[PDB]
Amino acid sequence: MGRDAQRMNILAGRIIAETVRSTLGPKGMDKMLVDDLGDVVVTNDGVTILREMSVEHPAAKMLIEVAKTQEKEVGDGTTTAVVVAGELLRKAEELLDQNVHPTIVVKGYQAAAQKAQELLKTIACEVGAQDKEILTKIAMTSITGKGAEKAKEKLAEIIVEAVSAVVDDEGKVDKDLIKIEKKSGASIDDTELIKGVLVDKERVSAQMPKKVTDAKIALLNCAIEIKETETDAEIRITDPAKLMEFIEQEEKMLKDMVAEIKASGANVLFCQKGIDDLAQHYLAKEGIVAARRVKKSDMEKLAKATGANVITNIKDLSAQDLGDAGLVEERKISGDSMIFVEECKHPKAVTMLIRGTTEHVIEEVARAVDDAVGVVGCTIEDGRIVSGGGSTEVELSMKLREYAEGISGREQLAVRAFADALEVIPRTLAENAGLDAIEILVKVRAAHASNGNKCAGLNVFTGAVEDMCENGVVEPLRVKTQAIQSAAESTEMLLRIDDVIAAEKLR
Amino acid sequence: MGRDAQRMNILAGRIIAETVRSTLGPKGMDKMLVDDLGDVVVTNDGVTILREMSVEHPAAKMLIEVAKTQEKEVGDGTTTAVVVAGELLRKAEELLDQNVHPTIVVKGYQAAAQKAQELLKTIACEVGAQDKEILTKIAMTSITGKGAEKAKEKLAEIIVEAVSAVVDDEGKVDKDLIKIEKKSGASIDDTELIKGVLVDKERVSAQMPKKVTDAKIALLNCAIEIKETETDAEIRITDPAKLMEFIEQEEKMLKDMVAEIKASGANVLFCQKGIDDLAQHYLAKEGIVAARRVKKSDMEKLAKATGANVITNIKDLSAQDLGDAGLVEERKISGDSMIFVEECKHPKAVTMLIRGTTEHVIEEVARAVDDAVGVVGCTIEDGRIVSGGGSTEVELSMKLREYAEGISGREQLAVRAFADALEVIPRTLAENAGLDAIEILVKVRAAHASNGNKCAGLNVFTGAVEDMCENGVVEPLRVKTQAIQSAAESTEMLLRIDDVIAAEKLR
Ligand SMILES: Nc1ncnc2c1ncn2[C@@H]1O[C@H](COP(=O)(O)OP(=O)(O)OP(=O)(O)O)[C@@H](O)[C@H]1O
Ligand SMILES: Nc1ncnc2c1ncn2[C@@H]1O[C@H](COP(=O)(O)OP(=O)(O)OP(=O)(O)O)[C@@H](O)[C@H]1O
Repeated sequence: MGRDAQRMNILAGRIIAETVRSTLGPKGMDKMLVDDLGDVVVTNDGVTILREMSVEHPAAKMLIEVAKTQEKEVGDGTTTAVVVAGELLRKAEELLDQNVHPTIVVKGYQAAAQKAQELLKTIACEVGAQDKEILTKIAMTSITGKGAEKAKEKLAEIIVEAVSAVVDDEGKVDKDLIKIEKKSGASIDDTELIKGVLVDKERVSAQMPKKVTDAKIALLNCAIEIKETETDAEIRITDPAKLMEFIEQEEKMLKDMVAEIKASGANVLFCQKGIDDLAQHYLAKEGIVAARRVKKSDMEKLAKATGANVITNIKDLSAQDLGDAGLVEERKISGDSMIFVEECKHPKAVTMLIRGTTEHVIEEVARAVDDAVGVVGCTIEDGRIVSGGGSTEVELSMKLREYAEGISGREQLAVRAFADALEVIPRTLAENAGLDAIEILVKVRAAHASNGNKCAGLNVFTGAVEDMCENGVVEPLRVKTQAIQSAAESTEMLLRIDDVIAAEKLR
Repeated sequence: MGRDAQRMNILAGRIIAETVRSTLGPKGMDKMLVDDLGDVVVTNDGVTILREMSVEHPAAKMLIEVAKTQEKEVGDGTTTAVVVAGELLRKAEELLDQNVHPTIVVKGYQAAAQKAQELLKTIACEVGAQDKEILTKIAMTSITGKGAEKAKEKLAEIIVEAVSAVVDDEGKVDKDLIKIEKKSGASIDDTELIKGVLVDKERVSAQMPKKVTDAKIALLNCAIEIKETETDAEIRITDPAKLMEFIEQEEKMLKDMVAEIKASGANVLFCQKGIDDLAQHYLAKEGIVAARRVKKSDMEKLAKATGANVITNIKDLSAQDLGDAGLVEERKISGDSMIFVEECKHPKAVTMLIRGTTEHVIEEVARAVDDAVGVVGCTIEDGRIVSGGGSTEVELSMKLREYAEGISGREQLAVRAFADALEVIPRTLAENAGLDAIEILVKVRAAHASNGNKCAGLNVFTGAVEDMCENGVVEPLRVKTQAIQSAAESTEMLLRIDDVIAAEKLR
């Protein structure tokens, strides 16, 4: 009973752990996912694989739940954490044949995790905020498995210039709002960096100007038209010449309503609903930008950038509830028509537009930008950049072997197993090639046996061995520490189960 | 085809390799062997196990043939060699999963064997011929799995005093003739060391003396009686009074024949055949020892000890074909009657008699004496006594790990595997106990990580760890080097087979 239900839980986890094994290197194979209706999709990363997966077995759920909590942190060390956890489980499964029972292995892993975390903090350097040439290599190496055939130089010079705006001034809080729009076009790969406001909404009546200098943005909500809500106090009619007079008065009231806004100092009208065609001419004889259908996601970016308040009615508008803009234009680019408002006041956030050919290419960039800025915000606030490319694990493996010699007991085999399991990263990064096999792992192991030589690792774009800091791979340390912590926490939630029962009571 | 016939040859060898695994330690279990007729025997060693074994499979024959050639050398490193070979095969079977094919492993083993042989010659000391207290510990530790409940002190003081006779004078050639007789008795365990000649033959006529001082041994073969062979030249008869006269003359000729031997200087008569009862009185009136039925194995020890020649006839005896003795006696000890001739001339060989209770105890000593002198003759001629008890393998394992770091390539995994396979001796010597398990191997591994500390090993008569040279375990180095050579030669005769065919032609 103790050994029957224990091996099944490990066998059920090793199947889902080795699924994202091939999707780890920069030049690895993709995954084809089909559905019952007939939706064939292609996924190259490992985050989407863990979501759309048959979680019918209880063992194939806790690991995914743990990985989802770690992916929402930095979003980079998700697949490697699952690979390390699977390697640890496979290494610990063989150690159960000596009849020692799972207990000392957990203590050994807990003792080795602290040593690894202490050693990782001593193999890094100090990166200040006055650098610039160092902050671009991390952005260049962040886009490898997504699509290096078009994103390797153009997408590495516009992210650093866009993020470095409020992070260098305040190195603590830099929570921005970055929105990526999924739209196609006709070009190969075009990247636009809008330094203003982007509105994704067209019109139907092209009878309004689209070039106003130093215009002012005025945010107006509802309660503007004649009928939009309801009225509890009902009215009555007496003479037929009174209703027509009231209608004419309510129609002419719009003239003075627009004149008041013009005299207050505003030339841009942003309404939540739609603007009637009869209210356009009144906005054309005065030079006021007419717009309609403003999404809340696009409207919330106007109060913190231009500087204006909202009006719940129509008679609550004065002079302090106005903003300031630069140039509002409506160009037809990439098929659809979008509104560009340039020169605001406080350039906090930024907008990035990607134009490709079909429809699956732009989406491929949608999962690449969010994973490219996340490695930047954790760089200025920290600065403990280590040597990426599978060099930290090999360096820690040479130290754990000599550190485990100072202790005596059955806990040394656990530390040795944890140290040997760290060599799975170079084996997976070299399996995608053909001229690597196993000689690369032997050559990179005896190279770090001297005094120095630490930045050397492995690159799949050459074949030989060289330094990683001189090429352009500078993976941070947080993405490794969080991955190691997740792997050490997930490997203990399965060995401490042993038996499994069932019940008919909810919760 | 290449991987189908290869795994079967290893699986057929691993079954016969792990059979003598339990029969290695001093306090291990025995083996019960049955036959078709119904012969149930008990064997504690591993040499007899390899002989009486079903060799119906071709893989289970070459290893036995190789072990038989090594057992005839010193007769001590036979079971351990098979254990090391099986461990090497089991370790190399797992390495074939990476698809490297057997080739570099053989080169790695050949490179590691030379390094091990060079390191073994540097961890020994110098033992001269003037020692005495050191030469008894090797004889005491040679009898452990045979029967330490009666052989641990009495059998450790009579072997050194018997071997040290012609070895200290000539330290090169010491080929002697040691014969062990299998006879029972009534005592618990008695050991007699005869410093002369022992004859295992009784009589039927107890009418001859058995106490003659400074007697002389005269070796006489056949051609003594009246009729023993044949005659081609036939004779005839003429008068009846002639045949009786010839018979009387031939009968009286024996009187002068014995008188001539008495005048020549001889009192002991050793004949190959039997002596008639009528020829006894003629040997009683002169004081001559009468004996009959002398085996060739007991007769060949008279020409090199007493110093006498043989006579093919009867008239070829003069005075130079005589020997010299001391005291010839015929005592009835342990049931049977044996002849003891003490005080010879050149005490070259020696005779050892073991008296037990039943019939299987004495035989248990028969397989213990030959394995106790063989470790002595190789001690004076060599003198490279190392620390026994499973301490040389652990010492070489710590050196091979650091020696394999100086090379690069796929040959390092073979050296590492060969080094890790050497740790099977302490695991087998500690498996027979209960309070050992695996902690002993971990404790004896980190103890040799300092500068000195080399004589420490493992003893099954205490439980803790201490030095082996101070207890009484001094296993020589030749029994280890020959075992390592046999294990390295036997592991290459199976991996170089791959495919196997058949034919109908003899040879
Ligand atoms: N040129 C390179 N040389 C060495 N290693 C590289 C190189 N490019 C990328 N890598 C490695 O690839 C890894 C990233 O792989 P990829 O972006 O394909 O998926 P991932 O981001 O690991 O997926 P997840 O975020 O789900 O873990 C990094 O950890 C990095 O070490
Ligand atoms: N007190 C002891 N402490 C440690 N090791 C011991 C002790 N006594 C014996 N041994 C080990 O036991 C081994 C001998 O075992 P045993 O005599 O039972 O069979 P064997 O002679 O090895 O059989 P074979 O001659 O077929 O190999 C020696 O190699 C020695 O190292």
